[PDB]
Amino acid sequence: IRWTYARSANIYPNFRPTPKTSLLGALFGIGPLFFWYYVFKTDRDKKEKLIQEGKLDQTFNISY
Amino acid sequence: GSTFVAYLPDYRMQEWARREAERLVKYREANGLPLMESNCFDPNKIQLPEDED
Amino acid sequence: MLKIIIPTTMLLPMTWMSKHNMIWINATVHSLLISLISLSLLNQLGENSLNFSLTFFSDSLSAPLLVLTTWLLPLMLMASQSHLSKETTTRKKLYITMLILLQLFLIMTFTATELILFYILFEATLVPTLIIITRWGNQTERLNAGLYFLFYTLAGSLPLLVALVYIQNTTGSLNFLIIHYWSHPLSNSWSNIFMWLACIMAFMVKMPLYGLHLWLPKAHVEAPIAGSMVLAAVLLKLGGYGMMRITTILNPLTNYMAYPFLMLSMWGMIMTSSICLRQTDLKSLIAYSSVSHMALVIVAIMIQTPWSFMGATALMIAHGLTSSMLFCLANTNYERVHSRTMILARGLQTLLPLMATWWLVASLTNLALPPSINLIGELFIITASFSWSNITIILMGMNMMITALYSLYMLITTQRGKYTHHINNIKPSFTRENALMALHILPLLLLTLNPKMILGPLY
Amino acid sequence: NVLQIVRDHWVHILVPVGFVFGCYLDRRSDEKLTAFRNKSLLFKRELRPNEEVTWK
Amino acid sequence: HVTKDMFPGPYPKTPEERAAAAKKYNMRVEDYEPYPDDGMGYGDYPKLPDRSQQERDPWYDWDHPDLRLNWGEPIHWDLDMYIRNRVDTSPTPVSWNTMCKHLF
Amino acid sequence: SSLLDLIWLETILPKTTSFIQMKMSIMVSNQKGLIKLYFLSFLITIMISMTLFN
Amino acid sequence: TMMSGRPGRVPLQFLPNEARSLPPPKLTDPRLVYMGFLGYCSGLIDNAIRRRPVVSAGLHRQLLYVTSFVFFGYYLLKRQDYMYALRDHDMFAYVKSHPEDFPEKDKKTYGEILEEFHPVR
Amino acid sequence: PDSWDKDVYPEPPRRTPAPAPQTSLPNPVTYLTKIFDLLVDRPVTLAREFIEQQHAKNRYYYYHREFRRVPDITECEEKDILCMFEAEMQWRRDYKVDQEIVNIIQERLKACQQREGESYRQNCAKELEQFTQVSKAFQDRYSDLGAHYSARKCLAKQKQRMLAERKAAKEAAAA
Amino acid sequence: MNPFASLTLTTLTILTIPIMMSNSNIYKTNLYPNYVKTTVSYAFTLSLVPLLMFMHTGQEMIISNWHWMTLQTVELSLSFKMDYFSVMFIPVALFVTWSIMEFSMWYMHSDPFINRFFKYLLLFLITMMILVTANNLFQLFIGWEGVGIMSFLLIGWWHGRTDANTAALQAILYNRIGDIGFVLSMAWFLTHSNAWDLQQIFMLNNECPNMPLIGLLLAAAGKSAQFGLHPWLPSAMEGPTPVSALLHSSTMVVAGVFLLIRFYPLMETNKLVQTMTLCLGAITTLFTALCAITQNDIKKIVAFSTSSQLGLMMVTIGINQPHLAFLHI
Ligand SMILES: CCCCCCCCCCCCCCCCCC(=O)OC[C@H](COP(=O)([O-])OCC(O)COP(=O)([O-])OC[C@@H](COC(=O)CCCCCCCCCCCCCCCCC)OC(=O)CCCCCCCCCCCCCCCCC)OC(=O)CCCCCCCCCCCCCCCCC
Ligand SMILES: CCCCCCCCCCCCCCCCC[C@@H](O)O[C@H](CO[C@H](O)CCCCCCCCCCCCCCC)COP(=O)(O)OCC[N+](C)(C)C
Ligand SMILES: CCCCCCCCCCCCCCCCC[C@@H](O)O[C@H](CO[C@H](O)CCCCCCCCCCCCCCC)COP(=O)(O)OCC[N+](C)(C)C
Ligand SMILES: CCCCCCCC/C=C\CCCCCCCC(=O)O[C@H](COC(=O)CCCCCCC/C=C/CCCCCCCC)COP(=O)(O)OCCN
Repeated sequence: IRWTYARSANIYPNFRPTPKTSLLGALFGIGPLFFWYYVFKTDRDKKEKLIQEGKLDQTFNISY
Repeated sequence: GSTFVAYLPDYRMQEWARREAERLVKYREANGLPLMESNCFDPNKIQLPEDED
Repeated sequence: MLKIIIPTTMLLPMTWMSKHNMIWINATVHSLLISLISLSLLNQLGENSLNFSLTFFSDSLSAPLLVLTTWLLPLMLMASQSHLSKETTTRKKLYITMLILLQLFLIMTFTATELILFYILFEATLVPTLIIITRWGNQTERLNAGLYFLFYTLAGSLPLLVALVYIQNTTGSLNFLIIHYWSHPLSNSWSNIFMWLACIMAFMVKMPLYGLHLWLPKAHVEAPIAGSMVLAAVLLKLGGYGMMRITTILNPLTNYMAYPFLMLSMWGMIMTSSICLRQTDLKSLIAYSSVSHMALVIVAIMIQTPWSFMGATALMIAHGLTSSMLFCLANTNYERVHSRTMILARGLQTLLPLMATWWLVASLTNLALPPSINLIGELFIITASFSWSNITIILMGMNMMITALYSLYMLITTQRGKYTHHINNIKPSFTRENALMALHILPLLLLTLNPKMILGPLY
Repeated sequence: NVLQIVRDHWVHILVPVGFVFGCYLDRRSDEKLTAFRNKSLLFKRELRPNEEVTWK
Repeated sequence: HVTKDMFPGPYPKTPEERAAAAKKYNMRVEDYEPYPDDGMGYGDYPKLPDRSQQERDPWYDWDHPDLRLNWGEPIHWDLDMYIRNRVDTSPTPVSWNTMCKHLF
Repeated sequence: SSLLDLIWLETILPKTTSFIQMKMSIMVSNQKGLIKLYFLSFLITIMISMTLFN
Repeated sequence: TMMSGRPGRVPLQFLPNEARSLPPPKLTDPRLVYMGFLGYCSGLIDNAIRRRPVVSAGLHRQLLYVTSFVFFGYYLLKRQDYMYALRDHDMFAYVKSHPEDFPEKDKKTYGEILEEFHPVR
Repeated sequence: PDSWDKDVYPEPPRRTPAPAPQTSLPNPVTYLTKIFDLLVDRPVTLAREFIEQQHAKNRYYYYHREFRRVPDITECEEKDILCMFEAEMQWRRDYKVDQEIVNIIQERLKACQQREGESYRQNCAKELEQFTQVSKAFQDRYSDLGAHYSARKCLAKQKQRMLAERKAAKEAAAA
Repeated sequence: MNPFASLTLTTLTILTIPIMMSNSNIYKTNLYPNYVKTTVSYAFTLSLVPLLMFMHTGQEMIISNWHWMTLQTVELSLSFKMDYFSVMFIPVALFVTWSIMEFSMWYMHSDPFINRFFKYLLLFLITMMILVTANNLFQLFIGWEGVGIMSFLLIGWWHGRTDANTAALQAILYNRIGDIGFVLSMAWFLTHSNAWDLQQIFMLNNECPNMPLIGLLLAAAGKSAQFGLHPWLPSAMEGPTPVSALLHSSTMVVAGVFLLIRFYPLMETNKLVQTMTLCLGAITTLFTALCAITQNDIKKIVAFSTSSQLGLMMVTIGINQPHLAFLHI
């Protein structure tokens, strides 16, 4: 019971905002989102430019 | 209920569409027409705006 | 549509005038009959809709949700029969009344042809669920859980109402048919951006979207078994249905307004799945798996392609059935052990073999083993996402692997290994529990034979 | 025994009666919208010799 | 049946509450050692050695033979990470660095 | 599980809302019940409404 | 809208004479049935609060509850219908008398309207 | 079989070689097919004849539903809801028919690839060309419309394509 | 008429009757293992006939019998490819399965759940036949995942042993890593070729790009235990010896090589993927033989031998000799 309670419900009352926790939270919770946004946005911009210039060869691409 | 659902009549009209497509393909191959056409609506009834740029 | 609504209303006087020892029998029989009647809505057309009247209409998106809603009620009654044995007759009748009122509100919400009517019933579904959670919940956290489940929801839905009335002062109508036929593009403007956010956030918060999902584990672990069943199977899909309906007036803003949510989903499905790897509560694990599946549904709806919509519909139905079955299995363990901790009761395959078979089938379905409709929805969504961007496969692929892991983890911890020595009160499974699992699992494998029924209006 | 089991099983008629009443209610709604019956450009048809309405 | 005072609490700052925490977790005060009082909410919970469950004695009569646990003994914060079905930390015939160098 | 779900996502939306609403409630309701201060405030609002909305 | 100052309005008339040109609500009006249902619920709650058998304590009292609710609901429905009729009458009269504020829009056909296309990709 | 139109689903004349045994050893395949015929094909045929005569005792018909042509979206007023409803239904029916046309051509292509064997790359040129044309037309008509597709969006896409074509033609002529 | 198709479908169909009877009275008696063994021997004898027909003439067939569904322009139907590979592999698999079942009748005599064990073996055989005879990518995926689930269930046969459960989860993990590439290939082919059917994929891909072939190579490496994803095959020796002889020795682990063989028309038009396959196979066979050279458990030695042989098969695929790889299988 002590193990399950400590793992679940004793976390937040013992939480303290510190430079380490603040920095780790910012990194682990924000960095991946912007990394993936940059990756996907660059990919879709490249694809859109290729489509507008007409050089993509989407023959037989019927289902989307 | 499963038997009822299995034997539901074709109100989605799949076989009707198949028959219609068969007749269209037959007619167009018989008269040399190029199967499906690129324009969904014939341009005779569209009034484009003159740019005059 | 009244041929389904009126008998559901007649369930209430039938419940209240019933004998003290015959409430469950009558409720179960007549709920099953109502489900059989509602089965007739599945006959849909490739054309517009089944527009019964000015108030109600049915679609091939609404019909499977209605059938699932009507089918869930008898299962909830069977699941609730056990732990409500020592309860007074009046309070048992009140419990059944709450379940019936929830079913009525859901039925009407799915078939409503007006956005405002839809909003009113979509909010009316809150009161029975809140009462069920905070009255017949077991632990002391239920009160807090209820508060979360309420305010999150309301915090999302009060702006929507504003937007809705605003729309009706501009277009002149909130009827969905007129709205679809008279749609106009949304120009890129700050006012349009905030209208988009108001129309989207209420449905995002109930999916739930990653980062707005904190209410769901609380509510699902604190609710009674019927509450967990209805919350996981039907109430989550209200947001998906609403977003599917409302995205017709949000174009072409969705082309770029969808980016923050898509990321929040595509990364989010990873996080929640990984959360399932380190969980000490069964219900908490099942709830987080629900969050991952609904993140996939959010991606499907935001992509806005035919394959995306088909996959989202199929996945919604499949997840409803699977999560309800998993919650029922966890509860059948809890009623014997009274702990809700995964590693307490162990090696249960030796003591309960048929229940172990039910566990295996449920885990396989949650794992999306082909040709289950879970995998059909997942694969259609993945193909649409790949067309959206070829890089997405990476994240999608990762999720697949992780899902299998935690699914089998839950199967191995509870069913395999050695039995716990001091637990000597594990009785043979009752016919009621076995019938509950069978009635959960047979419709899924039957539906895999006719997937067109659950593929939505874009099939 | 009739007039005794009724006092316990009269409850079992409520849902089926509700179903019949709901069907009857649905029929009433249909009558109101007959504004375009046999008037659509797609299904415009000449009546049969002993036909009053195309649908009900 | 567990009382309110038998649950995990906040980080112990004084030797008296330190000794009180040690007794609550059924261990000697000399062996009790909580996690560092950082931001994360470990709190009162004791920091046990990071050894896996696989390197526990297999010839002892554990109450839970499969998990190699005894009833009442303090459970490692990461027990579900080390359950003999998962990552283990058992000593190897060859050192970790040598294995990494050879494989790479 | 711990840093994001149990701490920071909890910190951002719900806990901040609770803290702010509770602090505002304490601010608003903590009044001694003396008509002195109430009527002085009434005078201040009367002057503000006279010299701000016209 | 604010029809309080509407000319030719009697100060305390519930239903004017001109309201008699409108069809009366049917006795089987769904809103009348809902009003009767409200009266029945009031009777049941009255039974429950007074600690009496809820369904079958006072039949005369429940009948009076339902009848009073139906009576008031009928008259309320008449007044509501009359008020909406007045609103529509004034709207149409105003549109007729101000033709320069409500011009007839020159009807156009979708074949001669250029609407921008946004691909979904 | 008369159950389908031979022109819609064409097939080559199916020329097959004649048995030319070179040795005196009896091949087991022929004997196996004779015993298969005797033990399987005859009883199945007899059961089929019984079922067919039972079906002939009760003969009744069903019909293909014919649809009238209605004005399309290109001749509907801006807010005339009835005309847009009829045109939308007609456009959706046409969309389904086009999908089935593409399906027919794809079936032709797959059958050709299986039938031609090792020389499918050269002997299935016509089917590949037909599929290329039909796929191009279908992609021009219906691609990128979205999940909330409609006849108005298809008309807008066609109008933009015609504007681009007209601009390109004027630019090339005025080169 | 043309007994080829009837015979080919009858083999797979009569493989399923004991599964239906697993709820009858025969399943509760001690004659069930002999029932399953006799059924498999009869299926082998029946399947010997289409092989004779192909040997005489070269008979090849596609049977698209049941229409499952239609997503607009994509038609999904239950289709079987009865080509050289199918009609040559089915008799061999049935022969080996008959031998293994006769062996298990003696080996697992004291096992209380021997009926269940026999039933599990038949389920694996059915899934492997589905994998081998599939004509579209969805049916092939069905067989692909079925054999993996049966492998998980049969590796962890003794579920009270922690190591067996660990090995079963390990096999699932590695095969899921391969499933990522399988799903990649399916998505690419649907998006570009508008088909999961093999005929259209061959028609529309005259110069196959890198992405679908790399996905197929990832799936093959996952399921045939190539060097990156190899250890699960030696870990799979936790199961009973008949399981190790049937699934993880000769029949199930050659599924990745079979997948690469099925897509050989697209593979010969790509030189980079061929080189990748060659290098992967070479490193796999060398590393696994080197590991086998010092092992002391006999089953481990034979498992590493199987892995090295699979690497040799992939080497054969890499030098553009798919029929040689099939013969080696
Ligand atoms: C879209 C909606 C559609 C449906 C509409 C829903 C509303 C309709 C009704 C509205 C209210 C009117 C009736 C309620 C009066 C209250 C009396 C009562 O408590 O029940 C006792 C009574 C049975 O007990 P008893 O043996 O007579 O005496 C016990 C004492 O009364 C006292 O017993 P006790 O003291 O021993 O027990 C104490 C118990 C007693 O506490 C209570 O039961 C009080 C009742 C709740 C307050 C009522 C609120 C006022 C209305 C607001 C409704 C909200 C709807 C909005 C949606 C949100 C959902 C919450 O309190 C507790 O245990 C505390 C725990 C609290 C649990 C959680 C509280 C949740 C309350 C929310 C209830 C909302 C639905 C209620 C449905 C009807 C309930 C009877 O119930 C009945 O039998 C009467 C019910 C109706 C009679 C129907 C008969 C007509 C059938 C004829 C033929 C069929 C017609 C069709 C014609 C065509 C055929 C040919
Ligand atoms: C246990 C040991 C074994 C014993 C059993 C042995 C026998 C094995 C047989 C079991 C499965 C084997 C597969 C055989 C399939 C044959 C039947 C199949 O062909 O029928 C399907 C039909 O299946 C049904 O359509 C699907 C079942 C309906 C599911 C609805 C669920 C019922 C209500 C429950 C509540 C709903 C909850 C979920 C809400 C969404 C598809 O038919 P279809 O080719 O297409 O057309 C039918 C004929 N037509 C052309 C005249 C129309
Ligand atoms: C917390 C858990 C998750 C909850 C759900 C999160 C999802 C909600 C995210 C909101 C979506 C984005 C909102 C606005 C997107 C529009 C694009 C714009 O922001 O980008 C640039 C805009 O530049 C800057 O962004 C200007 C605004 C900067 C100030 C906004 C605050 C930035 C961060 C705030 C985040 C706080 C969110 C939580 C609130 C409690 C584009 O430059 P520009 O071409 O010029 O503007 C184009 C728009 N026009 C056409 C109308 C003019
Ligand atoms: C789970 C918690 C989520 C909380 C809800 C988050 C969504 C918030 C959406 C914005 C709230 C207000 C929506 C407005 C309703 C739509 C009506 C509309 O769009 O009309 C606009 C009005 O738009 C506005 O005025 C909106 C201004 C914003 C004021 C309220 C601020 C609320 C907080 C804003 C930031 C947070 C939004 C995202 C939150 C993300 C989730 C936390 C045009 O007005 P006009 O003047 O008539 O036309 C212009 C030409 N003359």
